[PDB]
Amino acid sequence: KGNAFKHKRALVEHIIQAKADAQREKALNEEAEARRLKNRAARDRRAQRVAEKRDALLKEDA
Amino acid sequence: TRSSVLADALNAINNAEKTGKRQVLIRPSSKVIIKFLQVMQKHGYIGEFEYIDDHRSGKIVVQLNGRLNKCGVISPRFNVKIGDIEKWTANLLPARQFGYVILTTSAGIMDHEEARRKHVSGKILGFVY
Amino acid sequence: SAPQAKILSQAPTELELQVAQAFVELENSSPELKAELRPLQFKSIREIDVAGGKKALAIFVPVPSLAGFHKVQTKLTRELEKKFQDRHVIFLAERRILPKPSRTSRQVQKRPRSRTLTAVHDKILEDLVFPTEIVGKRVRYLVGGNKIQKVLLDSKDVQQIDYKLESFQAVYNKLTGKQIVFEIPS
Amino acid sequence: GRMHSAGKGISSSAIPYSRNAPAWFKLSSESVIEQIVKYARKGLTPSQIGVLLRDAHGVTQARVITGNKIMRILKSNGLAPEIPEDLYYLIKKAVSVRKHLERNRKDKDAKFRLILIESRIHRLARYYRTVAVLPPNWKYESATASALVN
Amino acid sequence: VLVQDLLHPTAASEARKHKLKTLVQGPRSYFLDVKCPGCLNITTVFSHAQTAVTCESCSTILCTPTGGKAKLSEGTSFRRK
RNA sequence: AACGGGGCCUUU
Ligand SMILES: [Mg+2]
Ligand SMILES: [Mg+2]
Ligand SMILES: [Mg+2]
Ligand SMILES: [Mg+2]
Ligand SMILES: [Mg+2]
Ligand SMILES: [Zn+2]
Repeated sequence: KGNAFKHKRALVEHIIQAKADAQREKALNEEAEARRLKNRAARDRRAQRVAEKRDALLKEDA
Repeated sequence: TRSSVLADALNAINNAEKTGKRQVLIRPSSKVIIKFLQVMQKHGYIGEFEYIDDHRSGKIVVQLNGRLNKCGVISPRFNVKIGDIEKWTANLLPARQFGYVILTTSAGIMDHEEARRKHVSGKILGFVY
Repeated sequence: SAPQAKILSQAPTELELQVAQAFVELENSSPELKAELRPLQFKSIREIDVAGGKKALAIFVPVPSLAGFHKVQTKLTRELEKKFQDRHVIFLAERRILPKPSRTSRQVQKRPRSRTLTAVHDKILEDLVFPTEIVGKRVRYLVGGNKIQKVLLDSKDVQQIDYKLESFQAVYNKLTGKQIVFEIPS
Repeated sequence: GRMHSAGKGISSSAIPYSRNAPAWFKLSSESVIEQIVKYARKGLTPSQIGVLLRDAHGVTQARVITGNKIMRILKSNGLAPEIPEDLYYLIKKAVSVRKHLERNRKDKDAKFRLILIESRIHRLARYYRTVAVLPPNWKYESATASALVN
Repeated sequence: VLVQDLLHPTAASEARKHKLKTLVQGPRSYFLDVKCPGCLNITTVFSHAQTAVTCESCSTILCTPTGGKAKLSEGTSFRRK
């Protein structure tokens, strides 16, 4: 109603392209949201590498 | 806002020693203050200075021996050709005999004569006499 | 598992090992002086001449372990200094120093401020004194141009270093080539 | 001196000379952070977190004894807010100065004071945009701002 | 007042000066250690208290905040370190 | 001996 779209085609070609936008950034906040729990895990698996042999070496040296 | 930090220093130096005081409190402390203060003290125009450590940029205390007419600064720090040091030195120095135009070369801080022997040059900084 | 040659690392040497076997004797007394002293080990050791009637003993450390080396420290240096006399015991840090890049040193990997030369030297004079947190500092620029960094030590419980000031002064000279003087509040 | 007023006043906080300690503390830094996020998950601004920590819990500074600084702590724990409290309180104020201005449009001082607060907001946001903490679009706007508080 | 010692000034004049005006700016604030009227548990309270600090359980009032050092309440103890 | 130019070592 603000005369945004010349004809019916330019309205769908905008709608289509619009969905192709927010679903292009839904997949960026999927893939770039995945490496965050990769490095809250792979980085906190290294917290049980360094802390489970220090737990042991306090006990394992008697 | 405080924009030179060096000129704020050489003023306080120049001020008190022209009012008769022997000692001056400088702040903050640039490493460029220090290198200037060096060439000053080593050429006699000032005494010995002691850096002070804050957890800030730090202060200085300079002992004044008298005998210093003016320490000063050229802002902006011009680019200076080599042949154009002669036309600076003739300008602000009291006589061709003594006095020091102190530049900043790529070799680092020095006076105009020390520059002349090395055959270097750079931006201008200040003066001492 | 060999207790005697594990605790160090390169191969050698007869003095570095001698100081190691001294920890071993301190590793058996009481239950808690063993397993707590157990994990704390050290890298190599230097011995440099002090102008007094003694010498300085520098114990380098991998520096995660200054966390626990500090927890004992004075406990050891009220002991290891009885073990070895005519010698002064210090606990240092082997922390690396990355130089200042221009051209002959090139192409990135940054330079965090710890690992910086000047910032590192200020952490050696923090670890030469280890107790007695410094309450202030300053630096004299000479009339010959040279420097004396005047380290202003605390007062409360300074007696542990109250003598070795030469040995701290001699350490920083055999490292940095520039000098030191200490002092107190009057 | 002052940016938007006449005063030159220097009233401030003067931090001691120590890079470690005080000795009397003995409070085990990991216990401190828990108390920080105990307050933060309860939604207290890092400015006012160190207000209670320094007072009630006897922390000279979070800078030392935690190794890290409060909002730079909250950030590492994922409690980092949307906009910094710098802008936030600036907006939080300007909004109320406009709401009060909607009832009084012959109150010209607030109209003039509005321009001061708003200019600060845009200058802060430009900085925050420059150093990337804010999305390069952003751009605080009047009638969408009462959402940034509520 | 012509030549003097800036490096080694007296603490008689330096301690009546301004917090920022000492040769190295010092904090003029301290830290108490406090109890209740009836309780042994020791609170660590800052000399100038903007918050009104509680001693934990039984919700007490240790100090009411002021434009300056907190105004403590009636009676309780303090130790300056 | 005043000064100038070119390289080593010092955690580079
Ligand atoms: Mg369209
Ligand atoms: Mg001012
Ligand atoms: Mg103005
Ligand atoms: Mg203005
Ligand atoms: Mg400040
Ligand atoms: Zn209570």
